[PDB]
Amino acid sequence: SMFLPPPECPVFEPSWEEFADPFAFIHKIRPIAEQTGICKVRPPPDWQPPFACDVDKLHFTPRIQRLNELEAQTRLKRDYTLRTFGEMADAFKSDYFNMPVHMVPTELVEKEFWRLVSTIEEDVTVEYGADIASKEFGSGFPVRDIKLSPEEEEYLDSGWNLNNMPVMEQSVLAHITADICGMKLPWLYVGMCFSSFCWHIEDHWSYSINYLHWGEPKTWYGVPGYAAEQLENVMKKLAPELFVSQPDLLHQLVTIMNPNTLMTHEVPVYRTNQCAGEFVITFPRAYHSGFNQGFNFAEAVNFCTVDWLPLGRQCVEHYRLLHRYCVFSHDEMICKMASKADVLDVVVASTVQKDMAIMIEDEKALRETVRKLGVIDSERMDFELLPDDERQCVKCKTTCFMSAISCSCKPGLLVCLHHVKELCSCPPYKYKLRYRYTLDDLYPMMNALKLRAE
Ligand SMILES: NC(=S)Nc1ccncc1
Ligand SMILES: [Cl-]
Ligand SMILES: [Mn+2]
Ligand SMILES: [Zn+2]
Ligand SMILES: [Zn+2]
Repeated sequence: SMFLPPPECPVFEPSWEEFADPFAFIHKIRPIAEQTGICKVRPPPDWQPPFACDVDKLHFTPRIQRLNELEAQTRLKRDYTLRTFGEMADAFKSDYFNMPVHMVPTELVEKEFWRLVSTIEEDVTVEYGADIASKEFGSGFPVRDIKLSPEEEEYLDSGWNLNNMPVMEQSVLAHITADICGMKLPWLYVGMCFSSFCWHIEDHWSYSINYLHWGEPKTWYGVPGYAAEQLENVMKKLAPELFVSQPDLLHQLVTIMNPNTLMTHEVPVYRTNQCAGEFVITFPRAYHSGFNQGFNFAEAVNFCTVDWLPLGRQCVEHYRLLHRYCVFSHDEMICKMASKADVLDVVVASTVQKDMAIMIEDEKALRETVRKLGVIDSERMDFELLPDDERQCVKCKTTCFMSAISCSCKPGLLVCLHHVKELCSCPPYKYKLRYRYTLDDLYPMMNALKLRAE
């Protein structure tokens, strides 16, 4: 009546057999889970990775958070130990409800969360931790350095050890040579009661997977990928400020918003409570948000399967229309894989080949168009050697790799081939087409992929 909880998302309990290969399992559940945006995965009962750490030696810098619906917050980019944060967090929850923490029902924290973010006369602020792994604070999973016990070595090479799943081969994001620490390295999250993550989708519409190591549960809301734009239209009406253009990736604006508001406007929404030892997985372009029930510790990582490759291209196109910055060049990643075709998995090779074929036909068309605009001079250019901030289209901010237009009039500036009219005022004959590969270089790269795929 005040808050009507959305229906529960799917929950999976795979056998040890199904659980063996994470990528095969995810592909199996995909037709179900992609209809709901998020899903939960319960490992087999004995799969229990050793969590061990000293609570006094792990230090981190707290972030502070105000809890107001529709208020703008910026995406992440004093000092507590894990012990002193835990003491703060438990005392906060205990004093808020005048109860012992394990007696506060999850139903009630959820109802209360949505009450307090909507009421203007309540200025509740909370603190939390969010960072990628480092020397002061490292993965909750076992890693190779210090001598390990025989049980830790069981879990060293697991696919569900989230340090590994970046650099596995059923994935496509791992052969990216370009550093993208923000995207392919695990993030660590220390929660407390009501600390919250705003509605968002992952960069390049990737998957993500989140493991709760220990502590009180984490409440999630998710929207399936097909409803992404309905959600965005609802957000535009109620909070147009979050949609003002922004000069950086470090400046994206996000917000808290009641799922009942979305459901009233006919957006499908699902929920779950994630408990300790459980995985939540999010699918491409699935919006999600949530909040912590109490003191806890989670670890999460982005990833990309072969299924995702077409969506990845559509995402970069969508960023161009929006003038949004990219994290990496998609075409650069495709060509890097093509150049390693002999050592690729064969299903990977087949799917890359299909994306490459589309890339090449689009590039052919674009080059013909700029030639008819009077750009005649051309020269090969190794785009992958340029720092990213040195090869963005002046107009749409896309990261160039296949080709760009330059002019000696504006040294160092580039436009992609969609924005040739936007570089400067000189006539086209003064312009130059800079290209990574000729069409003749490209067709044999694709053929190598076809042979590997048979
Ligand atoms: N505190 C947490 S688990 N935050 C996030 C951030 C982004 N996506 C999912 C969870
Ligand atoms: Cl408030
Ligand atoms: Mn996320
Ligand atoms: Zn452009
Ligand atoms: Zn010029």
